[PDB]
Amino acid sequence: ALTQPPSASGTPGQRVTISCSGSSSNIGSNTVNWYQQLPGTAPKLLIFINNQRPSGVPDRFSGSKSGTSASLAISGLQSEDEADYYCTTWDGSLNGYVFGTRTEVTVL
Amino acid sequence: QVQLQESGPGLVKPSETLSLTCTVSGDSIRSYYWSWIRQPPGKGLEWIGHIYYSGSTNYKPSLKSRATILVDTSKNQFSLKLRSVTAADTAVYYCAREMTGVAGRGWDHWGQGTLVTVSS
Amino acid sequence: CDSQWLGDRVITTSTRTWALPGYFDFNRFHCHFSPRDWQRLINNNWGFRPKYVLGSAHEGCLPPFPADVFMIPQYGVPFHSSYAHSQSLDRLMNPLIDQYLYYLSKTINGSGQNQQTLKFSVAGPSNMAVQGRNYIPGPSYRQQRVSTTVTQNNNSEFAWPGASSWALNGRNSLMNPGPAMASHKEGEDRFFPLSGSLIFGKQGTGRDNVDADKVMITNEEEIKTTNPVATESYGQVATNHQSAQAQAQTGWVQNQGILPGMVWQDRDVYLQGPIWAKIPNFHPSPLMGGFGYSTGQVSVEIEWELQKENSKRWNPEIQYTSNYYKSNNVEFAVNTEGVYSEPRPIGTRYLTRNL
Amino acid sequence: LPTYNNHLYKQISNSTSGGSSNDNAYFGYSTPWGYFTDSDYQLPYVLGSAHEGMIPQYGYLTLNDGSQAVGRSSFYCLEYFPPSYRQQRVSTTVTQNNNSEFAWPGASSWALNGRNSLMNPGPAMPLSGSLIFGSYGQVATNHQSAQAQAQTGWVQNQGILAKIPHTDGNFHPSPLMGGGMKHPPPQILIKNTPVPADPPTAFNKDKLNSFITQ
Amino acid sequence: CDSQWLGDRVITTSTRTWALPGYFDFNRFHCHFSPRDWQRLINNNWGFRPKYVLGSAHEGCLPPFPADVFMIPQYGVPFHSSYAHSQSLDRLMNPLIDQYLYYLSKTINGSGQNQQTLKFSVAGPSNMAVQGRNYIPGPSYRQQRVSTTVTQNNNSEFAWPGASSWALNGRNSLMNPGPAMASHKEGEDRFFPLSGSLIFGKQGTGRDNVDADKVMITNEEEIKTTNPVATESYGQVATNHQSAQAQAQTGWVQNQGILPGMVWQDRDVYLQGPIWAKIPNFHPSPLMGGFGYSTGQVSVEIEWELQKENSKRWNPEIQYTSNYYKSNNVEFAVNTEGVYSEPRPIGTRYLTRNL
Amino acid sequence: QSLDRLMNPLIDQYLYYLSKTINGSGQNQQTLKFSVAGPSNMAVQGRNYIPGPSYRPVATESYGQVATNHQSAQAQAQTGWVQNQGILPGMV
Amino acid sequence: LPTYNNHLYKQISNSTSGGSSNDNAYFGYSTPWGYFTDSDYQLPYVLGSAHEGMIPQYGYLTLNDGSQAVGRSSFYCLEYFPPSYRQQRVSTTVTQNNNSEFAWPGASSWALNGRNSLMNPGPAMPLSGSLIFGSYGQVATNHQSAQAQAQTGWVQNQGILAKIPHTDGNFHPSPLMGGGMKHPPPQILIKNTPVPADPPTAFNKDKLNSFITQ
Amino acid sequence: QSLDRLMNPLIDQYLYYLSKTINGSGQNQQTLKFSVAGPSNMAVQGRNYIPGPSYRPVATESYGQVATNHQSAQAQAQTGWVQNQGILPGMV
Repeated sequence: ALTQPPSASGTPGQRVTISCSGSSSNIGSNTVNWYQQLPGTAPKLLIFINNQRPSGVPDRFSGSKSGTSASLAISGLQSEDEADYYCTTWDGSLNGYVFGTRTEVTVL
Repeated sequence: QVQLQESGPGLVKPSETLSLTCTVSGDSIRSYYWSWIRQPPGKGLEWIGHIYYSGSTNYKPSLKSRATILVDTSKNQFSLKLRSVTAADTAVYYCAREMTGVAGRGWDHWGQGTLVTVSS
Repeated sequence: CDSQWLGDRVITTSTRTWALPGYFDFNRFHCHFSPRDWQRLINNNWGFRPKYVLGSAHEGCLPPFPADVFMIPQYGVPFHSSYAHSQSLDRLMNPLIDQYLYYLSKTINGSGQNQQTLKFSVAGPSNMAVQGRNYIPGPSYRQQRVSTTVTQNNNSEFAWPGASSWALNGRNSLMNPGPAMASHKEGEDRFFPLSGSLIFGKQGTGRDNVDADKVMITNEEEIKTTNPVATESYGQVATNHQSAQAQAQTGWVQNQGILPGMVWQDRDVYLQGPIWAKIPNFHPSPLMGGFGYSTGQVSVEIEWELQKENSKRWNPEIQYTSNYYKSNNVEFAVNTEGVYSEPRPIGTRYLTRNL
Repeated sequence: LPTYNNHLYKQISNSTSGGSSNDNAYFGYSTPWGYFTDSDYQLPYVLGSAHEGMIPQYGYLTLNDGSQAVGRSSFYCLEYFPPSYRQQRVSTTVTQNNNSEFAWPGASSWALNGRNSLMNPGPAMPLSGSLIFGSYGQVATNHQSAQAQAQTGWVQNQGILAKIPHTDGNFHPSPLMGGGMKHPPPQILIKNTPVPADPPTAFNKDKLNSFITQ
Repeated sequence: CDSQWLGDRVITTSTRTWALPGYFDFNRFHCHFSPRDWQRLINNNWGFRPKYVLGSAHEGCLPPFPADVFMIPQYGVPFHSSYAHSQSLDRLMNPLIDQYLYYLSKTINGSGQNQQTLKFSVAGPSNMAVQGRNYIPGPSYRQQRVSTTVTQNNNSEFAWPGASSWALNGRNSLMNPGPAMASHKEGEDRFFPLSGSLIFGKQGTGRDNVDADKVMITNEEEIKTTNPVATESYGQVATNHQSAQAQAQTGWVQNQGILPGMVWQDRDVYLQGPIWAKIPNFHPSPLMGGFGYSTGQVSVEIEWELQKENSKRWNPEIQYTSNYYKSNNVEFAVNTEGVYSEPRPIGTRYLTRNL
Repeated sequence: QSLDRLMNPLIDQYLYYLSKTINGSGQNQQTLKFSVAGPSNMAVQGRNYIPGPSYRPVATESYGQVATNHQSAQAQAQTGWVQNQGILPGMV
Repeated sequence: LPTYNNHLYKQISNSTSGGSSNDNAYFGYSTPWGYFTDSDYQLPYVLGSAHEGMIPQYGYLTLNDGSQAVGRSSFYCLEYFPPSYRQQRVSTTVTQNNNSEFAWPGASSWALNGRNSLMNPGPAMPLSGSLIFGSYGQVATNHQSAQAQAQTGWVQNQGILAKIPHTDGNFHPSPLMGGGMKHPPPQILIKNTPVPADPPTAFNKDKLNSFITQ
Repeated sequence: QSLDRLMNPLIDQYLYYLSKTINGSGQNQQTLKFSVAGPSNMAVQGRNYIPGPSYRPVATESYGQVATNHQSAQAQAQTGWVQNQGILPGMV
């Protein structure tokens, strides 16, 4: 798995940072990408290939990767952003995908 | 347009083989990897494995020898089969498509997912 | 436009409408064959054959759909095999019977000092690797192996640097497609030779830096029975002379030319593929496959000779079929906006023969 | 001419042989027939493999994967008819030979579809080179210059400068073990027509497994 | 034994060894055709035809595999269509044009009292179901619907009680297979008429009370375009007179006899199925399909007339093919024990025709 | 002869029919069992031809029964009587 | 004779009109042709449907599931050529008729593959009974006896006691709207051969979409 | 004319080649990219015929390079030099 904080939270408008970490053979090599899963439905793709993102996704969501740690960035937090978040990456050692533990976002 | 739908028996007796099929509609399965990812209720996600439209197959290492994935290009449908199931296998199984025709970089589209319960 | 099917002959008539702002090039198959006709061909027949800038596989050929109006570009034989061997070159033996020949089984009696010995054994069903064979697979010139699982691939720009090339008078030319070779080993689909196989673009594909899903990569896998794998070494050689002092030493054959006793299959032809090429030699068969303002109408007619399938095979063949599932639009037809498209590259090898 | 397989066609694989190993993997069938004539060469042609032969049994290999059959495999019911590549040098003087097992490791081979096949007898020119019964030169490797000496290197392999298999191409079709025809002498197949023993006295749909030895 | 494919005719020859402790029955197709020959027939042709207890579909017929020796049992025409329509009886219209006919669109101007009114509209592409048609689907005699997922069936023994049947002189005869009706609606592959479909045993299946995986259930889905579904009511009829005092009422048609203007497809034939039957009438074509101690050798030779495929269809057809996947053993071939087996029932309906 | 007896009394059919829908009494006993149509049970054999039309074959009786509904876990199988029957292919 | 679809074949379907009705779902193609001849009856025959017809456009329907296309569907490029069933009664005096909407609800309809189709005009004998321009009897239902009176019941439907579709069987093929042949008069197809506008001087690979009105 | 230049200089081939394998900026992540082989780049076009054998085509030079090993995330793609080349189908 990929060590990821259990939950992050903030009032609306504040920048929230989720960061997951892994081994060099894991996230250090290859790349990361972020899925957002609303309760009761399938996951949805926020950020992919570290810093890029899909057209449907809003501008505020942001991604980054540094060394063996990558981080998702949400600017201007909103109530719609309360959901579960996973970071996913390939793993050269396992020769497959690895999912980071889910992180919950709660608006205060 | 690509639409993914999983179908399979909602209930499976312990130590019986589990069987699921995913029928993609609207678009062909050609030139794209396809993967099963699993989620237990209220728990994180596991990646089962994926298959390439021509039949090349890759699995999660711990989960080999209990699992098999087939592809039928004629019916444009795509299958998972899992054996010796236990209560640990009760989960929601998703059918997803690998991104931009290349394996190893996320999943573009996602099936609705189906719940499978192992009980008697 | 139409087709007539008479016995061992086929008459393909193709009429198009053109506009000139020059030459005509009909050298691609889908000019002369509808998909149904092409299917009707490759499923029932073991072979066929018809009765300077063209051979460069350029654009400007008549459109596959007859209702397409197109633009004229500016100017600047044996039966093709359409079958897959049902036997592999190395397995031609009878599995039930020993050969009267012998091979060298043992050079030692075990661990110890001065264990030198010679033992021989019969070549038979037990060990089939060693049996003497009258024929050998054809030549090979190795291609680099690229994976469509990209994390697998090395993280370095090896696109031009690692590609097999031939240099002529100081200019370097990539080897494409090269000698006809099996695309990949059995069970390994995800890999593909760098310049080894023909790559067609899908309908509506961008000119540059397109992704993998926008192109169609053919594979020659059918010929893996008589032809070496394009990404593997043809075999090993002895590089020295053994002695009590020196161990045996071997080396990999990265390229191997013709030898007496080599048999091979040529590269396949496709509905999108070119038909003929002008010979400028050895084995003239072209490496890309096949055989060696104003406006108006243009028609073209070609007679094709066929070789019928005589097989006694009991079980049913692998046949080429149309996919059957609910989809947005019919393959090999027009979308709502009226664009014709060819979703899958189609080969010629389905029916089988003995080796 | 005995009766083989009790008048049965039976598939065989390396698995039926104990499982064997990768280069020795095979799949195919064993037939009741020993060796009408096949004058169209529609059957697998096993005569050019230098097998023995009492009348031997007939049987043929097809395509496989491991011990399993691919869907392209063929099955035939007979009833349904009416320049050098260097070899390692083995000396007959034992002590001159090295004290290590180089019989298979040092042998020159060619690989096809992931299977390694020893090169035997090979081209006409030695471990595997010659039948058994019961370099090419040097080349310039670089440019000479003031600084760089002229360098050379050995040439281990070099190319040109018994039924013939049916293929798009071949060169010098003469077989490597000597003897080469697109239409060799045809095969000739024979078996004893099975005569069943006394059937049961009430009808039964199963095929008859009871036969008179013969 | 062999088959000669000559032009528009086919000649089959089968030779079998027998033992007699009686009569000969060759009436099943796989006697005269090998799977490959059967494939070759059904993919390329729109029709074929040949050139008293036999018609009861009994056992004791010549073995499907020529090397089997069989005990002899004790004693006690138009082309058969082999295609699936590419159109359905209700879609024959042009989608782009209005009919000149009118239908009744509105019987009330809206909610209220004394709102009776009559409005008429053009039958056209917008509302397709209401257009006038010259032909109607064929007759139906409803079958009970059984599911292959057992949890979808109620916990009662309705196998004999719920089955459709006919009675002759005080004896009930189960209706089997019955009139030709589509097996199931689209999207439902797990339902089958209780007695409306032919069911074959897999190799080695036990005589009494076998599980559903031991048998092979044929489906008649191809003929749905022209025939009512076996498990659905043929339609609704007006059961009364409407009035200001009474609502219009309708009822379901469970059985339907021939009406002028019905068209239908007969039942398909299978590799395992019967060939001919003796006529003891209307449309004599039999319901199970087809056309209306000592030892020794038996050989039989049938001449078949063929009907070639004339279609101008552009896109490729559905064909019968052998899947290219690694299995433990080949389909339609013996296993290690020497047992010939037939994996699936092969119906002859792959090619299509306009309706 | 009679229309339903044209079979060989000595020989089975290679066809199958649905013998059992349940293992036995209880809850959740659904199963599917098939059996060979044979001389043991004549009535279930498949027949190529059916008796001719009837308008109330004996004129004082019903032609036969038909299924009136889709069975399911909730609903039992229900049949009804045919008083009149038009022509069908295979009638005599 | 105009120029349809700007010289294009174009897919049309149920959803292209908005769809949403299962009984009205369709799939097919629209052609540039209006209506060479088809003397082999190879194209879908659309004439017998009583359509209108200036020359109308040609288009046809094929198999569908909802608005999508099943594998068995067909596409044709034309360039590639050189007893009663009771009807509900409706009185023309509005008051006599029941004050409810029974136009679709009370119409006699037959179902084919889960699509209900109005029976129109229906057998020759009426809500849907006759063209619009711009019981059978009783039967004994039981056995009479001492205790059981004779019971009877009505007969709503009764069976027997333009191009003809190509099928294994039909009865009295005469079309139901009156007038029916297995080889009717052939269809006649016509279009204006497209004349393109001036092309770009530089070579282009895409097809030419620029044309002259005509 | 020279062997490699037999093409039409004005027109693209409809074949594709592998133009780029590392699309990313800085990280330079491994990606697959393809491009139409055309007058812009003539070195990469697929050719029907190849130059005849060479034993050290200029005899003072190497006939070309071939790939020595399988690339992998760990290993670089490595090419050797062809000093001598026998006959191959399509040589002239």
